[PDB]
Amino acid sequence: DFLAENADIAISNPADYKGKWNTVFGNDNPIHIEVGTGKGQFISGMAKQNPDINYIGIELFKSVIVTAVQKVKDSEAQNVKLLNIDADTLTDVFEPGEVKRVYLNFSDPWPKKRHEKRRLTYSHFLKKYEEVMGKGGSIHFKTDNRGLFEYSLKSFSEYGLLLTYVSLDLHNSNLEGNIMTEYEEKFSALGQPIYRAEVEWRT
Amino acid sequence: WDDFLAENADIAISNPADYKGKWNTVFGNDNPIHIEVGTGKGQFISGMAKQNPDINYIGIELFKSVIVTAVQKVKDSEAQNVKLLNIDADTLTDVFEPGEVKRVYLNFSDPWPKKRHEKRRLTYSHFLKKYEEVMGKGGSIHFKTDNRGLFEYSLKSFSEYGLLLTYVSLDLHNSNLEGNIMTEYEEKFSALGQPIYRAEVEWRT
Ligand SMILES: [K+]
Ligand SMILES: [K+]
Ligand SMILES: [K+]
Repeated sequence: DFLAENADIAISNPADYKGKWNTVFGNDNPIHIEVGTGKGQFISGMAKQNPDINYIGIELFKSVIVTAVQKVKDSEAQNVKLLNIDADTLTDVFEPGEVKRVYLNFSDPWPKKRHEKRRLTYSHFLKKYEEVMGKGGSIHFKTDNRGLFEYSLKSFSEYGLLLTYVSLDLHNSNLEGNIMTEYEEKFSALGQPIYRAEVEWRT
Repeated sequence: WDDFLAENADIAISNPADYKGKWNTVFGNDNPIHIEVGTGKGQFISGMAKQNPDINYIGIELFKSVIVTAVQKVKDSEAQNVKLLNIDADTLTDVFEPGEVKRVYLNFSDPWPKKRHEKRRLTYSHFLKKYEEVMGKGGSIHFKTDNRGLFEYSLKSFSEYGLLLTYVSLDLHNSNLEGNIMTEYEEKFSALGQPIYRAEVEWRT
């Protein structure tokens, strides 16, 4: 396997490092995660922009995480690890408070009511994010899907989160230094709007 | 004119403070009272009054020149469930008792883009408090705007205050919302391209 020869980037045993992720990276830098990494343009780009932040990207499909490891093998970035796990197993990999941020980019919308439970912004997953971040983290979410974003804002509110940032047209707003995904850098810059939100826990 | 409002004092209540806690006696019924801050020409409020006869409506508008037009719409379209007040949002606490108002409507409110004018926005914490002082914890705010900057600010301001977002549309004219009454200004956004944003926010009970 191609994943075995690059086992320094793609970790096959993440559960063994629960509470000890600072020993893997070798520093106490904040750990920011991404659920649904895909081909990895986002995670690799964020890695090069922020060398002093540790990134861990999770992806369900083996066939696509292969391209993500290649992008981290291209750019010398030593601050990115990739895991082939489900979002439900994040609590088996991280201790409460070990993660400082969760990134959700163009997550699967699942518009049908029966599949509300599958949306990465539904209460079940918001609970999993809390269980790995404690009360000191944040969720940075961006999508071009109107329905999912509308649902997400209501879901964040119902759960009791604080909306600290919201952009209803990201491209003609402040491009602080946001890295685009493969899908984002592919479709329109002056067409369909991209929505963005930053939510955190109240203290 | 000031002569027109004095002639039509049954619609344009000149002494609203006198009816504090007694607004049900003005309408002659115990139906819910819903208010609109910044009525303008009054198309929204007259349309809502026509659509919902079982709800009592009170529109407030500071600009005396434009409230005259709002009164004319109520005078012609004989609805008995609409009263209009020539006051500001700060005076709402002198006019209503806690729990007397069940809903606050905000339509295309002044954006006030500049940071130094944040406190003048109808969705700022001060006005949210004024709305709580007339609604208690059992009401809601129904807000519509085309201004991206104001909507974004409002969402964060509603969140900071601890309010619950129950409805949100980021393109109202292409949404499910049936029975949507449009303002004069809203009627041009149908096929211009630019989206109208809408939110319904309530208190946690
Ligand atoms: K994704
Ligand atoms: K909220
Ligand atoms: K208005």
